[PDB]
This record gives sequence, C-alpha cells and structure tokens, in this order.
Amino acid sequence: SCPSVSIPSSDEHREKKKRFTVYKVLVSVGRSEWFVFRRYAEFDKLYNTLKKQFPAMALKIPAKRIFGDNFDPDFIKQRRAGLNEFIQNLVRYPELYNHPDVRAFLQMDSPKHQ
Repeated sequence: SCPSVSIPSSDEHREKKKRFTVYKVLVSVGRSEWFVFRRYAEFDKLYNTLKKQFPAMALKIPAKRIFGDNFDPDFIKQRRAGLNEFIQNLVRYPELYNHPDVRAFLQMDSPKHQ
C-alpha cells in the first residue's frame, strides 16, 4: 500500500560530554508496522539529497542551525512536528517512496519486517 508514517515522540540519549535526541518514527506499510529511530542529522542528509533531485517539490525541513538551547523541550517538540510534516509529505508520492534513499531511511526493505 501507500505507506503511512508518524513521529509520536523523541528520546534524549547521552554519552560523555554529549547529548542527542532520537526521534521515534512509526512506519506502516500494508498490514504491518515497525519502529525506526532517527536523529535530525539523518533527516537532514535525506532532505539535502532529495531537494537537489526534486527541486519543484519545494521540500522543507526544520532549521538546522539553532541559536539557543537545542535541547529545549519546546524546541524539540516544534522540530518533531516539522520533521513529521517533512516525511509525511515524502510518502505521498510513489516517486519518492520508491526512491532507494527514502526506502532505506524508513527501513522499507529490511528482511526483518516479515
């Protein structure tokens, strides 16, 4: 079927002198569903790759460079919203959800999903 996606939540991880937010993406294709876990940088690489290959789609992603606390929960919430709208637009077009970089991002061809 035509895939459906959402980004319901995010989680903070830390290592030493370091933190990062991990976005939980629910991906549904047909009668099945799974979880993909993506950092903003992973959305961004995809956005940059596809904005060049599909200019007229006027792809939009939330801001990359933040002047302020990039771990403000208000900020992360707005960012998640923007990323959700980003990917949810991606899966509307078969030109996109048959794109290899998109299918890998959402793990649409992993053998683990049967």
